[PDB]
Amino acid sequence: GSMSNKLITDLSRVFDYRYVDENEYNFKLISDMLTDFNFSLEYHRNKEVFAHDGEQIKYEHLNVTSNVSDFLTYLNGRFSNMVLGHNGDGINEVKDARVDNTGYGHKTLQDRLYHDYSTLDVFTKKVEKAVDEHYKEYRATEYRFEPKEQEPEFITDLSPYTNAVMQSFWVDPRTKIIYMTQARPGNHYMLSRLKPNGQFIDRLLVKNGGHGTHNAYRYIDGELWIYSAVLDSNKNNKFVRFQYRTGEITYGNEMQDVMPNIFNDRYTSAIYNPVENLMIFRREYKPTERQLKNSLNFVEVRSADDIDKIDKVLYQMDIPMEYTSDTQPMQGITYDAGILYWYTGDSNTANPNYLQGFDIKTKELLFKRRIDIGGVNFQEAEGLDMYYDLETGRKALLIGVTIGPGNNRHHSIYSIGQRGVNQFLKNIAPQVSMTDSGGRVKPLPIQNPAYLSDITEVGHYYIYTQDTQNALDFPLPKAFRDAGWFLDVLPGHYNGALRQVLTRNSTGRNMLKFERVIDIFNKKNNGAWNFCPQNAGYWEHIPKSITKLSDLKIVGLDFYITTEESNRFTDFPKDFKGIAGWILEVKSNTPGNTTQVLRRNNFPSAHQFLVRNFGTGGVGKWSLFEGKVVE
Amino acid sequence: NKLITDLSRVFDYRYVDENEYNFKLISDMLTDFNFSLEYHRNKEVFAHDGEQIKYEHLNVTSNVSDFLTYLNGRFSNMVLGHNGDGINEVKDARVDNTGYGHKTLQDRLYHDYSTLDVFTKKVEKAVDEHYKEYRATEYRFEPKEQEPEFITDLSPYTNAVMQSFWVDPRTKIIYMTQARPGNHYMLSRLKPNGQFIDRLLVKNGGHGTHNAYRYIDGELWIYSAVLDSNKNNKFVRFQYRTGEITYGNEMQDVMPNIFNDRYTSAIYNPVENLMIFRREYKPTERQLKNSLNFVEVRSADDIDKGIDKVLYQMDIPMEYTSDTQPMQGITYDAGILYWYTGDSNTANPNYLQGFDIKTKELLFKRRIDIGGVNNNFQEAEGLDMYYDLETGRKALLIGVTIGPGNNRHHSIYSIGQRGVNQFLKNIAPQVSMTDSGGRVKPLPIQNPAYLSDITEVGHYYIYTQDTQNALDFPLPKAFRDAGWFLDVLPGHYNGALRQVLTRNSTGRNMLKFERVIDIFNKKNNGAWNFCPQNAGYWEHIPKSITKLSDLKIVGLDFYITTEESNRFTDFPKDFKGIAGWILEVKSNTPGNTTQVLRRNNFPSAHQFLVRNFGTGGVGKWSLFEGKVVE
Amino acid sequence: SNKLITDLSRVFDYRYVDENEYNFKLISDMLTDFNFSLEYHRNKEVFAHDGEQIKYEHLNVTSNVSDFLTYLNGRFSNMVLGHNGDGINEVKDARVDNTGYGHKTLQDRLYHDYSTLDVFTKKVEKAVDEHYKEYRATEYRFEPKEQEPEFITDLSPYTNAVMQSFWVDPRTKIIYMTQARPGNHYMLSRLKPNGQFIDRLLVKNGGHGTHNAYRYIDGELWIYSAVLDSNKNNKFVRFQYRTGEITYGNEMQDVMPNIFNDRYTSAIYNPVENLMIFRREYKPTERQLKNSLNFVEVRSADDIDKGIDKVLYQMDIPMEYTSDTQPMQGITYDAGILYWYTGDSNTANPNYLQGFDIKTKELLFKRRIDIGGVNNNFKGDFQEAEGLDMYYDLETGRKALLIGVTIGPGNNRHHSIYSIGQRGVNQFLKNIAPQVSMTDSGGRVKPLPIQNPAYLSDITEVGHYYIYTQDTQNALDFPLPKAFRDAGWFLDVLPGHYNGALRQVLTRNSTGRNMLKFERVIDIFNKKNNGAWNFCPQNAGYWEHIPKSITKLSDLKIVGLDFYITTEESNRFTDFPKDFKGIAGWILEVKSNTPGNTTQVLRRNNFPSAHQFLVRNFGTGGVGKWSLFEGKVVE
Ligand SMILES: [Fe+3]
Repeated sequence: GSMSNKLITDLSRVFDYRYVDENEYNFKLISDMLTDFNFSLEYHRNKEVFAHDGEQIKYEHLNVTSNVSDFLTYLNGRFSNMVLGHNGDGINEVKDARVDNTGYGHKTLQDRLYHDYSTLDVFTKKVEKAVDEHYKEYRATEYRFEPKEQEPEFITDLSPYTNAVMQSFWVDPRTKIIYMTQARPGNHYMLSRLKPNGQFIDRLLVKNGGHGTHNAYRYIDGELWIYSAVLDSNKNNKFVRFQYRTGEITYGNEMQDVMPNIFNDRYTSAIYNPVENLMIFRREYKPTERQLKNSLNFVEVRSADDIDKIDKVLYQMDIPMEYTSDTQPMQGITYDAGILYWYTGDSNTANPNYLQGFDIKTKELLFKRRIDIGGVNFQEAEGLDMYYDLETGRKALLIGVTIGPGNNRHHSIYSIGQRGVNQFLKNIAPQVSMTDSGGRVKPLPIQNPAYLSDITEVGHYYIYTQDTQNALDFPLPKAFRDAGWFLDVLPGHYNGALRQVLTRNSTGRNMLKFERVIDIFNKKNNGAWNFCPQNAGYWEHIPKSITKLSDLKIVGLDFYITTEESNRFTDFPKDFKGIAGWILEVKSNTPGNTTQVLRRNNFPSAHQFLVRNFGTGGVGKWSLFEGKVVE
Repeated sequence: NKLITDLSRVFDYRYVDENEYNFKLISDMLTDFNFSLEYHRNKEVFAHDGEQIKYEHLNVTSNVSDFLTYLNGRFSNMVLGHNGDGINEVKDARVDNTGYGHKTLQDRLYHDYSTLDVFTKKVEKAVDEHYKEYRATEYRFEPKEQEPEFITDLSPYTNAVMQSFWVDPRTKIIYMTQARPGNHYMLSRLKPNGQFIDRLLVKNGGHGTHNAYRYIDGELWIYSAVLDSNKNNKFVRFQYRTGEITYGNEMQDVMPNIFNDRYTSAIYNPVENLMIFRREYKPTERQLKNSLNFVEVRSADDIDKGIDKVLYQMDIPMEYTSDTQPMQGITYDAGILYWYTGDSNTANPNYLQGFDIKTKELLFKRRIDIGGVNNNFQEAEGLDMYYDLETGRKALLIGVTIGPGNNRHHSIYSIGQRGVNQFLKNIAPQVSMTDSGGRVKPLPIQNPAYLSDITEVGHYYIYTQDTQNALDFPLPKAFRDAGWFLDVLPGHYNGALRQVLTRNSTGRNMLKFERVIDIFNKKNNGAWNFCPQNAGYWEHIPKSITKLSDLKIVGLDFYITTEESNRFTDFPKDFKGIAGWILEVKSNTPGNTTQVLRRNNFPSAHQFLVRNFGTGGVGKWSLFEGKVVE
Repeated sequence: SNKLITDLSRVFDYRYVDENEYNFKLISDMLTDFNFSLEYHRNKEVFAHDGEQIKYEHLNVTSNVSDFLTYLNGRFSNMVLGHNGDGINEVKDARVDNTGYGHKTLQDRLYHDYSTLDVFTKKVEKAVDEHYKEYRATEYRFEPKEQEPEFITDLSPYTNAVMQSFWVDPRTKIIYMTQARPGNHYMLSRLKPNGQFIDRLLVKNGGHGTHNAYRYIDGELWIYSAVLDSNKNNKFVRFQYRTGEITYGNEMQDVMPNIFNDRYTSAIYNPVENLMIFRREYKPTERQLKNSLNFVEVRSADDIDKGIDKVLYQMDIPMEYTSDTQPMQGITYDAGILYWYTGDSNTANPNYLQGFDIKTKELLFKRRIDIGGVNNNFKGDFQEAEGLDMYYDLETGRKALLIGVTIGPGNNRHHSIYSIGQRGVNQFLKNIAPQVSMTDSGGRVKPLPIQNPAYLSDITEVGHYYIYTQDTQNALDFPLPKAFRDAGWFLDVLPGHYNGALRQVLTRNSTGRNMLKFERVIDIFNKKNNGAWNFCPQNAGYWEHIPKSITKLSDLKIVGLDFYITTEESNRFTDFPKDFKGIAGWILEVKSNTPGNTTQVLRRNNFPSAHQFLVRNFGTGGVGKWSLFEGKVVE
């Protein structure tokens, strides 16, 4: 009927006879295709009649290139002309040939041929020169990459929720997520993931991972892998690898050793180059070597495909001093097209930060350049990265900076890129806004949320009545949830505290306002809602389910109690029920206690107000205060 | 990439996944080797050198190149052997420009011509290659593989799915449609950052699936499908205006005798001056053709002249207008009809297809998944072909209405030529509360009648003189002696906003008021809420006020001096001109106010007077007096 | 040799995984071997083929390469060539071109060959020139006569006045703008490339500041300005930027005074050609009826440095470009062209951009500039003032014509830069600094400019900030005394007005205590004008303790900030009602009064007993006495 030579690429999800039968079928098809390729090559070489046309065959002799068919046609034509061609009047035919195409009569055939060839040779060389010059100009405009000369351009800020200097950063060319490291006090390092505008996404604490100076980030068949330098239970060095996940990770079965036998004799860290599929290693020489080699750090270039199994150092180079302390310690490392980029060094403050370039094969210093920024008109180094654009193949040298003293630590990425790379990186994600791009309220991330504290991105939001019903952390009990609210999520501090402001969407009722601090990393640390009184001249009613005034404990939130409603309250002053309207005031006290005031809404009669304190201190009695009517 | 040779020793997800991966890689490698061998056989120019080709005749083996050299050399020697004594001028001509002496004139001419022919072909090859590289870098346009890039959000004040959008290349205004109940559609105009400008309700317009937008001698025209009074299909044109429009004298019929036999809508291509029509088959026609829609390509000039001539026509197969894959977007560019389909839910992906309009063939079908960073499910919503006025560069715009159910947020994504997306993203920066330099934004009106007319979010400042005319100010005119900071904040998706007024005071308290406004109807505007804040300053009652009953703002205290107390006609009769007092204004029912006058006594006994007044009547003052203690 | 296993194990065993591993490795090796074999066949194999496998077909001949070679060799032998005369056979043979075509004559063959190559090379040359012309038009097109101006940024000085001029520093990206002031002064404000205010200089008796020449000399920026002396005489000078105030005298250097001080003289500096372009006025004695008011001189900046008087090119500006309805607003120069921007704000007539060829004096173009669009809501009819500038990019040498605008009216006055640039210039200028944000780009709190600041009023840029406990300790303008400084605070700096009043909001970072909130207005140009902090009460139900170091209730003066006093604590207050110490818990309320005075209420935290509250007023009015109010216990 038909027979498809196409392989089964969608397999059975269960190990069956069918799963085996699909694999055998594929291997049978592949075996036949391979046997056919082997037969085809042999047949091409030995039997195929018209393996090629003669036009596909080069014929070259003494600086002349033609093809076999055209040269055969040429030879046959030379024969045919000698047989068929008329014998001319020699001299007169030669005399006629002295006249060039413009009609100019040269003195000799050789003069004419010389003039013709020279005219075309000079012309074609002039066209070739213009081609090379236009191409050189085009390539310089588009692909110029000079880290020794170009001024770094600001790309973005990086906003982790950790107050520490940045060790390293890596921009994922596929997802555009930024992976950054920050050392933590207990020989741990924090690995934060950010959006390309620097906005925090999530994080991973690498427990006993050391300082996190740098990691190698490698994609393997659409899956991302992180190659990290760590420490075990005994604080001994280990070069391991693992896939990202949020939360925590420690040396054990959760991560894979690479080649422990050759790397764990020293501190071993690495960076991955996707262009050449190389894995560049930065290994610390043992303390005893620092006195003899005068080189505190060394770099070894190895292959990634070869790192998946075999041991082979392609090129090795010692990092001289002063490129590793005291006034110039290592702050950044990257690699591109046979050049090792090295960023030094501390600074705070006096001494400038330097970017160096070394030829990894010759070990020579190619350039040393001062790196300084003046756009926030001191500044300290924080990592290097080599960005390779997935769509265009274009590149940029990324320079990470951490600016300010201690508390005021802010991080930024600067770049030296090829044409359009910096503009692309700066504009992947617009900077964080309180609204959408058009100035409208941002959408909520959850429908009828269990926790309002789950809204962790700053912004102006709106919560409808039905979306407040499930809230477990709402400022008002469920009996009061009859309205829509404006929600403002504002920045807090550098470690995860944010502010949240709720305002009731009321035109004919007062705009109730509450504010709190939330800890986005632990809701148990969330602050209580602060009621901020504001009033438009409207009354506030008590929900009908409430029969005790003692249930009303929000400080500064008044209620109106009509004459009829006053009968419903079991804790209402006994001899003051069903006679007048009252304003209930709820005032401050100690934790577990409340102060309440009921003030009469009297018109011709004497003013009366009743005060009580109640809670853990006991159920206090009401005390009456009465005034004297005057004119 | 590389074949996985170390497989999982446990039959699980990774085993099946990497087993499938290997077979996909093997399939590609087999196809590549077959292509290489076929290309070697049929197309490679210089598949071989002649020295690799055996020439064997009488048990003597040579190669093709050396035998060709031998034959050519024989020929020339034969010519020299039958040339008499030659011609010296011809002998001289055997020497080429380098000084190399060839055997015959023919050998010299051959060599010269070949040298120049090979050289000029080498220059031509470099020209074509440099130009191909340049054109690929600058003008690559591949909707089948390029990843859509976020351009902007669209922010209408209509909470409905977007039907269509069009980016005006001259003004940069975005024209978007949203279907409304009652068979109307709303046409909203937005800034290129999505900010709402104004809108037009197209009464009995239908769903507003798409309009054709065309400039005719500097005048913008909108070609729409609309309904008449009898609910009959009318293909029309009209120019934009705000408010409302309906079928009649305000709309011009466009070839009614040709299009009004069915539902007809259009899109306009400015490059080829084509109007592309999407038309419906009637229920009876649908089963026979297995198609709901058909597309007609016509000249816009022919439309202007009223001449009926279908240049190219194509039926859309039902699978592209189905329950699972309904039409969500349509556009056209350089002989290709782009068709966007998708469902709102069910984990079925949305698709972008491209059809060759001339041959009717499907060129590509691709899943459109905005699995990016600006997204962190998708509801497909329109296509547009943006054509840059300055450069002629283009982009395929993809509209998305995202969000789980309600409320809807809209965004434009793009597949563009070099620099187009960067340009579109940055025409207008995203909305800010300040100007670009962090300063207060300018007010849209000087001495405004209504503060509610300030409808764009932002931080503003109103000078004393610009508060004088306000008809909706939180304080009466007697109190308008200061500048105020005005903050206009987002409210909800439908048009409610918040407004906050704060008095610019250094030596007086910073009075603060807040309200909700309805930007579409000021009658729905909320009352101003006073938010008390105090720096320790007193607040004076304007001299023009002689009744304490005029002071009704809750929480706003006033100080009354001994002399001032005499002026108030409603001051407790026996308490005038004897002391200073603090007037407190407290909460009550609507139409009523509570007031407290507390004495500013120093050595004498404290006194305070309370009253309630308004619709409940003019309540009497009640005195409360304390006992001096140590 | 090894073959693929096609009969696999029927159980997911170790044998199954191995057989699959073996096959994949064997497939990979076979494909590598096939690819090596094909590459070797193409490039190195000697006798890759026999000539019989290679097709030779031409017209009525169908053959293979080997048989055709045999045929040609055979033709050699049986060919009978005549002894046709001296050079006869050689000339005849030369008539055959490289394709094997036999021309009738040597001249015909040479004509054909030359013409073929001449036509071909001219075709290649035409494509080269066309590709280059297209490339240059795409990259370097600069047409102020037709290109549409693009919005770059707003400019945000702290001065309410029309902008006279602006200059974008290509090295620092700082924008230098001038605004005329009453009293014949001009304000020179420096801004970030997003328009954010940095600092300013008041050029006392500087005149209008119509335009300055900005020039770098050995890494030093110099400003060449028209200024006036004490006698209101015109002085052409230079000075380096400083903040504050400057006036004619020792701080300003005269620039060829004997040449330029006979009239009003202002300049612009072109860095490409190192030219100083002068705009000068004709004096009334030099003018007849409708004569021109202004003239422009082109001079070398080297000649200016050396004090050499040499006008390279001069041109009078026709009166129609310096009129009541078309007065001068902007001036710039580029590549032999003088750009002139005219406009009258209140007459509703249009604004124009003109280009003049400075050498020939001819008008090249006149176009209406209407920048009313999506970026200005679309306030085109309100274009109030304008300036021009030529931006020259340091990195690329690319350029842009910058068009400055002020859109009015009066108080609603706002400034913007629009541009007509070469490819990528506008995108570059728009994105040097992102527009001002309340947060960093990732939505986090912005860093503070000072550690443990003396004044919070020194934080003058809008934004959300955080101050740690230790950084509040030495604040001289904090809303609470030092005894209360035990917490971190959120600080919000908000815009105020156009002249420099900003708002500051402080909120206590409290989860288990109330979030104390204070707000004030600051004058960023004079802290003596700073307002007092307003306390905004908000309460989560927590009590507030009086620091143990405080023993006077009279020290607690913040209005609306309540404190709780325990029975034990009530004994330490020297101003507590004498007969009410150590008997109960109390809530202290602090209420409004006149400046210099405070009202305090002590309300008892009684449970079964009668409620009591005590009121007092104290301060400049005297130390008022406490008054007791007692209630009656009811059921
Ligand atoms: Fe071959």
